Amino acid sequence: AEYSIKGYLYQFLKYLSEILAAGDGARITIEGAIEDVDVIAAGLTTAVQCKYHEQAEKYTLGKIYKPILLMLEHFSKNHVSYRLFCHFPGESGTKALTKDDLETVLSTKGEVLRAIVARIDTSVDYEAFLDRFAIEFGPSAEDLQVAVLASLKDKGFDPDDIDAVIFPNAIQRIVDLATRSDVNDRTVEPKTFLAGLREVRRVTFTRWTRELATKGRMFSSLRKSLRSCLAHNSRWRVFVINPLTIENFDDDIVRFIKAFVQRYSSKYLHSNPPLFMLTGDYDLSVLQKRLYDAGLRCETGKVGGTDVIIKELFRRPILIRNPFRMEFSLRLAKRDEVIGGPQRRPDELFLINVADDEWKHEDVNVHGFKIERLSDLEYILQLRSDYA
Amino acid sequence: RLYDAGLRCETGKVGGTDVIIKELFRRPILIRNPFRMEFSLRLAKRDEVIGGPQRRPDELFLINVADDEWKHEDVNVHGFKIERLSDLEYILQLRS
Amino acid sequence: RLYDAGLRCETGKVGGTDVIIKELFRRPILIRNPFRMEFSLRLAKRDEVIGGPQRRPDELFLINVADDEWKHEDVNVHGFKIERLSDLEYILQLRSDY
Amino acid sequence: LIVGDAPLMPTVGHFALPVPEPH
Amino acid sequence: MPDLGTPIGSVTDSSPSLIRIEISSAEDFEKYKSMLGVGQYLLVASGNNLYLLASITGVRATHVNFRFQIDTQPIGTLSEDGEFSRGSHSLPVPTEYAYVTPPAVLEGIFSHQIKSPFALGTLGISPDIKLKIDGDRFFSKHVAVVGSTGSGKSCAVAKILQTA
Amino acid sequence: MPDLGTPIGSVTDSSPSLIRIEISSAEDFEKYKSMLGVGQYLLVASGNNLYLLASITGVRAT
Ligand SMILES: Nc1ncnc2c1ncn2[C@@H]1O[C@H](COP(=O)(O)OP(=O)(O)OP(=O)(O)O)[C@@H](O)[C@H]1O
Ligand SMILES: [Mg+2]
Repeated sequence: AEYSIKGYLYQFLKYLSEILAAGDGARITIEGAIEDVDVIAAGLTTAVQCKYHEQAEKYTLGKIYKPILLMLEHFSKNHVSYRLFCHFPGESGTKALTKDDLETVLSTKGEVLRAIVARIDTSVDYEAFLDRFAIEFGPSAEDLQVAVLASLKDKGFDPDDIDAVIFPNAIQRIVDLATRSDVNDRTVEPKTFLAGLREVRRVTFTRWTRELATKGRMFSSLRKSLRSCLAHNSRWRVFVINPLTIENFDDDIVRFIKAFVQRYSSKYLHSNPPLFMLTGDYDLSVLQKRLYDAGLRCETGKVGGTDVIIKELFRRPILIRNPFRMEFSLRLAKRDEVIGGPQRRPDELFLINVADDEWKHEDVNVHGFKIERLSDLEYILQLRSDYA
Repeated sequence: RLYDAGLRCETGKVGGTDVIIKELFRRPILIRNPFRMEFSLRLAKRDEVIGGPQRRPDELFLINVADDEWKHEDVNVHGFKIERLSDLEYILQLRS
Repeated sequence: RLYDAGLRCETGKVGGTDVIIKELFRRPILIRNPFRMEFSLRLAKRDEVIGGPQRRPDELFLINVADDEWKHEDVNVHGFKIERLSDLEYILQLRSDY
Repeated sequence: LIVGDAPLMPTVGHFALPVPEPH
Repeated sequence: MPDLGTPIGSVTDSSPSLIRIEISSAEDFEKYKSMLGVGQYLLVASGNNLYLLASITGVRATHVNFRFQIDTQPIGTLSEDGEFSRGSHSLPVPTEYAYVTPPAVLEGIFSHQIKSPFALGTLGISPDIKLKIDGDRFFSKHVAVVGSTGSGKSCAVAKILQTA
Repeated sequence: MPDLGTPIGSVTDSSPSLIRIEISSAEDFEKYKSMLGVGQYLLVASGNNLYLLASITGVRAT
């Protein structure tokens, strides 16, 4: 239930700090954590587990009660090296408590504390925990991240670009290869990252990146970048989406579409309805009916409902001023069925969790994102005031 | 084939395999100048149309069918038996 | 049934059973553009209508009735005998075919 | 709007704030 | 920022100085007549996510059905978040909608962009609201008060000095 | 000298002092609204290989 997210993050930043001050021909390998459930047990069974606590002026046994204790349940349950991270003023050193300290801590006067320790099994090789466990005194998150980016500027980059597009990206690759279910090489080559991160152009909205401290300033840059694009009445915009990674998708796809068409496809000066495309094996008919229930119509480009005709899918609709009547408001299809291309190219293409597409080209703008909840994308497009 | 010929049709479906009465019977958009029209005919099968319309029809034509549920005393029913379709065009004034 | 077919009628009654001549022989509202008409026909039963109008009818068609109280020397009277309604359609030019 | 002998022709333009800001 | 409701009318003619609006229903005019007087303000749309404040300077009503005309002058711009800027560059194309300014918007504008508040009374359409002019610049310089007999000049001066 | 692209509109009246231009599409105007304000400049043709600079003094939309 704990999951110690911030500690789990601390050693990722440690790893990137290790790669930071490193010479050529140096390699480092990460080892995942047991929070992932994989019988394959890939990674040499070299998992690591950590926890993080702060606000203690000088080291004592009393201050650090619960952490070490809570580790032992894991042992009783079943190369899993337990470790602890913390920073306290005047304490800069790594230690290993010997036998008498373990026997000191074994007994606990706090009763509800031992209430669960009763869960512990008797068969414990006491000194294994001690020799395996190690305590680390390193700088707290604040200054460590401060120096992280302060030095990341040292290589030579644009001062602002690093905040919103680079620093969130690397930690993502790190923790990805950390806990990826299927196997691959942990070995990391330093110089090649510089080659990859330079060319990579994407923004990442995910569970780990939000916890990062800089988050809160990556939102607004993206919000202010798209303002010039979304202040036009007549434009041709395209969307592609992959619904595997997204959470709670079947219940949130509809509200998003309604909110978008309410503001961007609801008047006489809006003469080019948008297009939505999905990749996979999704069933559209249900979505079509659920939207009709709300009061909207769609163009699917099917005369007889076997295959697609491109010319009908890219036609212009009828409009009437007084009273307003709109033939259709949005376009829907599946990417596999659409074969060919439009007579006129997109002005803006959006790709959500898609790696590449055939319509990319020099004139088109290609925004890219990695999303886990759709509520995040609305704030980017100015359909709500506050983020999650 | 009708789409290739040039015409557009209304069938009543909203994406699925079932037919909806309110969408089947509805008024089209029109523009006087230049002339534009949304659809010119409404097509279907009898078995799928489960129900009846809001406004009864003025004329019901039947070609080789005996009786239908939409027959009423206040509705004009015209019933025929023909062997070729070219015969009906003459009746309906499309040829001489 | 006429209402279901889409037509409105003037019957000449105000709540009660009795019938009022002045409220059955009155002029309707008319709006020229767009065209609207308050009502298109009158209805009644003969026995209930006791009295007469101030302006006498021009034409009094009688279909299968011998004599009435509204016949006069200065009114045009046409009496017929029919067996089914469709014959009157021909007589009065609604449908050409007999 | 700049007008006078210096400009090629009368023109209008938009400033950009200076660095450091004067105070 | 808030929801604005239903629009009252659409634009018919535009120019960098004058904007003209037309209503065609009597019920709507009768519904909003309290807020369509001279001196009041309207919101006009100039593209997605941007608004233009204008001041009413003329109303007319003619039947031969009903026509209602309103004339305005641009003052400045207001975005979605709430920022307000003097200087109207843009021109709103015809077919655009016009809405009636809700009081909360003006309350906020006065709250955030006046350095030294000084209440000079109450707003016209809504008595609850208060009108905060800049006190620092009023007293620093001169003033003039003019009015005809029976209009309440002396009580007004009295109120000003009393709060002073 | 360099390619100028597609034009906004055509002339509909002329004189030694005044010149009047006419646009007919909403998309084009909405596309070039940033460049069609008062005090800005336009190029008009006269014969072949000769251009005329003009300054805007008024705009109207109906
Ligand atoms: N705020 C008010 N609202 C309504 N009535 C008022 C108000 N203040 C004062 N009155 C009443 O109306 C009069 C307001 O005008 P007052 O005579 O005070 O100034 P004035 O008309 O400018 O005087 P004069 O014209 O003689 O110089 C007062 O005499 C009082 O009876
Ligand atoms: Mg006085």
